[PDB]
Amino acid sequence: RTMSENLRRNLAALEAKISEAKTKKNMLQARAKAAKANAELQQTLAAAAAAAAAAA
Amino acid sequence: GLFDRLGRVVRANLNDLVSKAEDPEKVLEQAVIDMQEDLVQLRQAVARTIAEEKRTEQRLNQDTQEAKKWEDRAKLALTNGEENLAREALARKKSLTDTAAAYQTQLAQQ
Amino acid sequence: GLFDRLGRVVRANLNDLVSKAEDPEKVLEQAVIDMQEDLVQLRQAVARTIAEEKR
Repeated sequence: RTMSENLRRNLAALEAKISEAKTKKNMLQARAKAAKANAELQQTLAAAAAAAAAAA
Repeated sequence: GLFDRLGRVVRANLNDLVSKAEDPEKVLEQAVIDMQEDLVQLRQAVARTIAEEKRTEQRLNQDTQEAKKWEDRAKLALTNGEENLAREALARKKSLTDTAAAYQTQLAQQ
Repeated sequence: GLFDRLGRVVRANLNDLVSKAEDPEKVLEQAVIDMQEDLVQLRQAVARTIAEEKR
């Protein structure tokens, strides 16, 4: 009964950090979609400037 | 370097040799075709970034109102004297106020 | 780039080669047919959005 107190605290400390992890997951998955959309845009502007149709 | 200078000579001849293959009548309308479809590609990519500015503003409005729920529950715990449970609610709140500050920074930049 | 410049040359020849296959007499009435049925497709899609404002 001195062990079950230790385990019973360790069990609650785990679920506390699952809750934090799950809130951060949402914010990170948002940032990864935004960054990937901007990468495709900046690649499009480069290829346009490389064709330079207005110089021809 | 000497081999830079030779390189720039031989590279310039080849570029001139192409330039006199360009028929003004055919290439001048193809250039406008290319420049038009470039705008079709660009407009798709822009709209795809607008969709996400719209979408982070929703997430911000959830996590500001979800943190109010956990603040109210912490006060309810302290009026019931259950101070160990009040700490748990405050830990849930802090993680929400820290991520909401990231959405504010992201959204103003977008 | 050099291969952009070659590409725009070879692409422009092919587009001109098509352009002189277009008979003015046949294509000029087909263009109006296409533009008419485009309106039939468009009107169906619009009405389908009106149904939901109503709803």
